[PDB]
Amino acid sequence: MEVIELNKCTSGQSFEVILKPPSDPSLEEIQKKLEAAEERRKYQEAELLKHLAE
Amino acid sequence: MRECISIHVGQAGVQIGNACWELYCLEHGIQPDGQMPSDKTIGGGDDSFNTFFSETGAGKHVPRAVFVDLEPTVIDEVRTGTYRQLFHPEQLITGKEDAANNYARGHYTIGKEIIDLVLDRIRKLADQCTGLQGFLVFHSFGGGTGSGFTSLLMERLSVDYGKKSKLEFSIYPAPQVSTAVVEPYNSILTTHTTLEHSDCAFMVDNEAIYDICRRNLDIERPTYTNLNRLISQIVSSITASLRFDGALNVDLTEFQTNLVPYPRIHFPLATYAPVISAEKAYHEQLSVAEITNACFEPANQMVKCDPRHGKYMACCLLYRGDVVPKDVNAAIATIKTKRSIQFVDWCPTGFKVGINYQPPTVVPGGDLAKVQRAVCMLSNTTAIAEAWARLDHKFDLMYAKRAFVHWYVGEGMEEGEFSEAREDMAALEKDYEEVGVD
Amino acid sequence: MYTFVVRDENSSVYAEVSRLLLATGQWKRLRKDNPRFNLMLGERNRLPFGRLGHEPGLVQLVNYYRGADKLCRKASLVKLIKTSPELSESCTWFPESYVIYPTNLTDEREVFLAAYNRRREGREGNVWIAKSSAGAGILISSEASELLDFIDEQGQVHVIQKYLEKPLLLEPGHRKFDIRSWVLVDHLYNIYLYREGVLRTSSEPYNSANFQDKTCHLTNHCIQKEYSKNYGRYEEGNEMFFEEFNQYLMDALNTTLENSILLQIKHIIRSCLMCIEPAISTKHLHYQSFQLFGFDFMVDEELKVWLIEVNGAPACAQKLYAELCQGIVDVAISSVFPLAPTSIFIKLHHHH
Amino acid sequence: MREIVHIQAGQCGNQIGAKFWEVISDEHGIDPTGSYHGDSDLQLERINVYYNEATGNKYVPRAILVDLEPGTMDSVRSGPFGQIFRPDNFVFGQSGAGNNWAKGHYTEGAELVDSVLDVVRKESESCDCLQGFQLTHSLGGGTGSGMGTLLISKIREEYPDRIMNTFSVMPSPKVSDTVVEPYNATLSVHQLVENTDETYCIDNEALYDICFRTLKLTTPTYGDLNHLVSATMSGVTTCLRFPGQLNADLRKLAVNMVPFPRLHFFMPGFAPLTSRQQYRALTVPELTQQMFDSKNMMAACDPRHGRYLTVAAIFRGRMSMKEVDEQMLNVQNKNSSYFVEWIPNNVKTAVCDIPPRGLKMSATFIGNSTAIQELFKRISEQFTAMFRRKAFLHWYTGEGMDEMEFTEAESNMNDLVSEYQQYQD
Ligand SMILES: Nc1nc2c(ncn2[C@@H]2O[C@H](COP(=O)(O)OP(=O)(O)OP(=O)(O)O)[C@@H](O)[C@H]2O)c(=O)[nH]1
Ligand SMILES: Nc1ncnc2c1ncn2[C@@H]1O[C@H](COP(=O)(O)OP(=O)(O)CP(=O)(O)O)[C@@H](O)[C@H]1O
Ligand SMILES: Nc1nc2c(ncn2[C@@H]2O[C@H](COP(=O)(O)OP(=O)(O)O)[C@@H](O)[C@H]2O)c(=O)[nH]1
Ligand SMILES: CC1=NN(c2ccccc2)C(=O)C1
Ligand SMILES: CC1=NN(c2ccccc2)C(=O)C1
Ligand SMILES: [Ca+2]
Ligand SMILES: [Ca+2]
Ligand SMILES: [Ca+2]
Ligand SMILES: [Mg+2]
Ligand SMILES: [Mg+2]
Ligand SMILES: [Mg+2]
Repeated sequence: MEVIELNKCTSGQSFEVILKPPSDPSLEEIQKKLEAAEERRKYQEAELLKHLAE
Repeated sequence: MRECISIHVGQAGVQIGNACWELYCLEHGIQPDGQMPSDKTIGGGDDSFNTFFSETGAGKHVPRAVFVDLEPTVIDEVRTGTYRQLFHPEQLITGKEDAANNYARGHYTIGKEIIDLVLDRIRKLADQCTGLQGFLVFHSFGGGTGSGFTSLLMERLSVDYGKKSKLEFSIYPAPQVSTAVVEPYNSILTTHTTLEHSDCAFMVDNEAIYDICRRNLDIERPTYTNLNRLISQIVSSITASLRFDGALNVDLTEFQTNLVPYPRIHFPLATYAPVISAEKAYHEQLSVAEITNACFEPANQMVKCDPRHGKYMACCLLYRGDVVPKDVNAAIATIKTKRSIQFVDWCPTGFKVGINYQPPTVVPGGDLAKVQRAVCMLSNTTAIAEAWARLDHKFDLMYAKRAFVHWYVGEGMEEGEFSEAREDMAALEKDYEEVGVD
Repeated sequence: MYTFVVRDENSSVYAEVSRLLLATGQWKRLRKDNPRFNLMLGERNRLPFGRLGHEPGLVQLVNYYRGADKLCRKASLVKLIKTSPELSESCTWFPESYVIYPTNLTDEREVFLAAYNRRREGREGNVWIAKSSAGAGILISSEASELLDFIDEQGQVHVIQKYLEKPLLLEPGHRKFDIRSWVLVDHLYNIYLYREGVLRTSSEPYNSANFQDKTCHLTNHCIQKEYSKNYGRYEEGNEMFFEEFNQYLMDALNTTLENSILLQIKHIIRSCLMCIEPAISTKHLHYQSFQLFGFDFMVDEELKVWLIEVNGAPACAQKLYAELCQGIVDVAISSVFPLAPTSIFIKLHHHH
Repeated sequence: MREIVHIQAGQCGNQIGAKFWEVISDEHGIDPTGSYHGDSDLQLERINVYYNEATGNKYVPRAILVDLEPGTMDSVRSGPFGQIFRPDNFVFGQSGAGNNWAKGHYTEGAELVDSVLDVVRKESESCDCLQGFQLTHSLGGGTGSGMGTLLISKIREEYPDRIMNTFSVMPSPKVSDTVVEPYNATLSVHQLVENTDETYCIDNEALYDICFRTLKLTTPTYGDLNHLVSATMSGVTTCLRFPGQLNADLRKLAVNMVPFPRLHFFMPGFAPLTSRQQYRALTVPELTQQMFDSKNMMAACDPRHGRYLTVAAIFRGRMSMKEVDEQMLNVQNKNSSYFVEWIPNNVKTAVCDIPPRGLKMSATFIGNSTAIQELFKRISEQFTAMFRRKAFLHWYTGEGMDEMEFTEAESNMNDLVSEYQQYQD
């Protein structure tokens, strides 16, 4: 039961008590996924319009 | 002094944050019109509460927060509620139609058209900060926005604020208060794209907050108001170290330093007590050994699970009220000889204790009674892995039939991102088992 | 209309309980993978404990205690006893045991050799037995070299404990035997002992000069029915129930099963379960637990009761399946999910 | 402001939608002149979903009445709530559809479709943020069925990202206007499988058997049937018209209710259905047993024959939201063998404080069950009985259709039944 690093101040205090010792995607790549998604929506919506056209 | 910006994404994120900033103004003595009589330094200053609030020349204490939702109904409540004079219109951003509980709609379709706007507003707040610490992101796993637009925002925040810290307050989906079905999908999708960008996330299970509203507060059908007022009480205990004087959890960097040894395992567990009903005739005040001893009862866990069959990696005790260090140590010693607290062999078996003498402020006319001493324990347990299993099992049962996969695929997303993210969760559960079990 | 599930098709005990539940007409069985249930009859290994207690409006009960394997594993128990203060290393009713890991993988190889060398140094008995949880695989020998070598030829955790050289012998027959008590622990952690017990005896005369022929030493019901030649001579199926055995203790020894043995069995059971209670209890948990155990006991010539192992998935006697299973429903299930005596159990009070 | 554009076409579509607006206008407190006279603010909270705000605080339903003959709409304009509608939203011809799907979809209806789509554009442009379109009509006639499907095919082309719900009344020989009702149904069902996000099936036999047997009505009439549909339509639109925790739009609801793009045909139910013992307050357990009872469902399908993919129940009236969670979570855990165990938590419940006009409490049932295939099987049988002999085809071939297109509509509906089948096992 050891208390270490006891810091006291006006509105409280803090400390540590030890009981036992120890035994990214860039911006170019994020624009491609968003635009790649925007293209599959354009594609699908294009098929829908080509289907309604027939 | 270093500032902390708050970001609320989705209905859950917005409402929760709205109850938080109500509690903050009561804890710091900030009036609805923004005035803070106790603040003698007018127009500026580097006090401990200024990390969340700014100051105008007219003495208005304004939060450093942002509310983002793709539908205006929830944010209009803030634009006209009791605390409408706090925020200015820049900080409130609203689309016109939501993501219909669809992640693909919040990340790609809709979010793409608003992402730049939110960053520009977050930028304006960073321009006031002399030393921005990072951001606290409130959001739900279930909503299409809190799950979809949040991950996209997180991905961008890591690009424009690389060295800054980003914590999370995530609402984990519980079917008892939710009428949605495709929530298991959003959760696993938002966690796969946000994992590498979040430094520490605190999960709150609507199922856990719900029961505490029925068992302790005697509320037969808890509403979002009841749930939010309680959630903000925990949010306050976890963020008071940034808004008051002290030395424990003084800046966002210390949250990972103290609670997160390994990067991917950044999901602490929150335990709070006491939770007393105001409607009660009158309650006998619990001792320090009693509320502390309650931090090991599942009934007071923000996520339901059994830590007795997991291993600990860290453990913080944030006391508030009439608590002296002597009593904390004694209560701790008594808990070790009776409880099963197994740490990992590559970590010391210890506790970090912080004490704040101001007792928990209770909202006038609220559900919670005023207590003389409350405590909130944060502890990184491999027992919290139970939450990922339940959610993964639901993901599999649905994905095995491709149920609902067309709504997502119909917004541009690829089906591979389903198995690509599911494979990642299968690895996350694999990391918890390497550290906890023998 | 209560609902339950069956995930263990091999459990003879809970295949009978499942039949009784359906016989009452107020229980409805579901697919082994249906989540909306009140009672789960799960599997032995890797029982998904983490998914219980999360279905809205469903009170859920399982037939196992998460973590009870500490008491039901050969090595796990020897460790629990020596490391748990409630039992201490000087435990009086547990034979001096040692956890021994093979040399191909802590290990008590040295601590064992220190005790083995002091017995041989005082002209004392030194017959040890080797055994592991990976057995149908037992070796009895008075040589420490044969034991440790027999363990190196295996690849799992073995335990070497003192072999009782002076066990009580029934008559006529001069034969070894063991006792099997069935303990049922409900959700409130009330320890119920089945008034009825079984004695699994050996039909071969005990010979203290031959440990190779492991038939007169191991009283397992599967070793007597395969290697023994006097099966069913003295008692049917080498099973003597408390009525006849208690009748034997009064004629030959002038005592009663209750006083000379049952008082100790009623004590060892309380000790093992109250010890691990702070770890496996489901008092304030979101779901509920309950489990049936099988305590195996040894009885020496001095009328002392020893604890061998504790079975987690124990079978029951053919003549006691009906009575014990009905009791399981009355106390373990119906108490949680009531329906629309003279208890067959002996409740062992204690301080929670 | 999430506006919904309502279209009602054909005799049935108008007579039902007419009572529909007559029902919800009463709940929101709007008299036949568009004047509000309610005593609660919840009535005006989400009032702009179906009503536009005109000058003088007038509320004008956002509906478009469509038909190829004048009769059905002359009665609406001069009927109960006739004046409430917008005088310009009356788009009608003079020739009629002759109960012929080809006349509403290819010839007569094609001549008028443009002027209707122009009115739709006036209501859509002024919509701050359009939710989607809901169409009321019958599938066994000419205009509503024929021109209705055409009007859906042209609404998706101009609004490919807006939601489309239909209240489609299925024909029944027991309540039959003409013998060609199987043909007109089979052709529309394929149009609904393709261009509708949600279709509520309202079988006339169920509506008739619900009036005759349960409501003890000796001689049912079309009006009596339309009373039920009115109460039901009101029930399913509660989430979109009143506030509360349940904030929903058509897409948000469609996402949670439709697991597969083609299996979006819902069978609704309502409770209570009491005959004139009519004032006896019905207990919560009584509403939940009937609401889940086949006799109280309007698709004429036995749910115990199929399996539920998703099921939603909405209650109204001041009751116990705690006991509500109890009785619902009771029927589930007592008849779970009919729910698919691969869609977690498919059964959900909502509570609304405002009850229908003259009811302590009600309960609507929105089920997405594979048992709906029984409805498409009866149609396909009646279709094949005639098409095999090419009976009555001359009404259609004379309008420009080929026999090939009939064989296609047949095959398309038989696939639908096959798709529903593999999910039932
Ligand atoms: N604790 C708590 N949970 C909430 C609250 N509001 C919503 N939720 C939960 O959030 C989930 C629904 O997602 P939301 O966050 O509301 O949806 P969203 O973020 O607006 O995203 P979209 O609806 O797709 O635009 C459900 O599981 C709700 O239980 C709240 O105020 N408090
Ligand atoms: N220390 C000891 N002293 C005397 N006999 C012992 C002993 N350890 C084991 N035995 C004998 O071995 C038998 C128990 O074997 P063990 O329990 O190790 O195998 P097992 O677990 O497969 C049988 P069970 O079905 O009871 O679990 C008993 O009948 C007993 O006679
Ligand atoms: N419930 C109900 N069904 C109707 C009504 N009028 C017609 N139907 C049904 O609709 C079919 C005829 O469609 P109809 O209304 O004539 O379509 P229209 O040609 O476009 O006007 C028949 O099968 C009837 O069963 C009505 O008022 N109520
Ligand atoms: C009109 C609609 N109502 N709903 C709906 C669904 C579930 C509950 C309540 C309402 C739709 O999906 C479309
Ligand atoms: C009332 C509501 N019920 N539901 C719903 C959704 C999915 C399954 C079951 C029900 C809503 O979305 C609103
Ligand atoms: Ca200041
Ligand atoms: Ca980062
Ligand atoms: Ca013409
Ligand atoms: Mg939303
Ligand atoms: Mg064994
Ligand atoms: Mg007609």
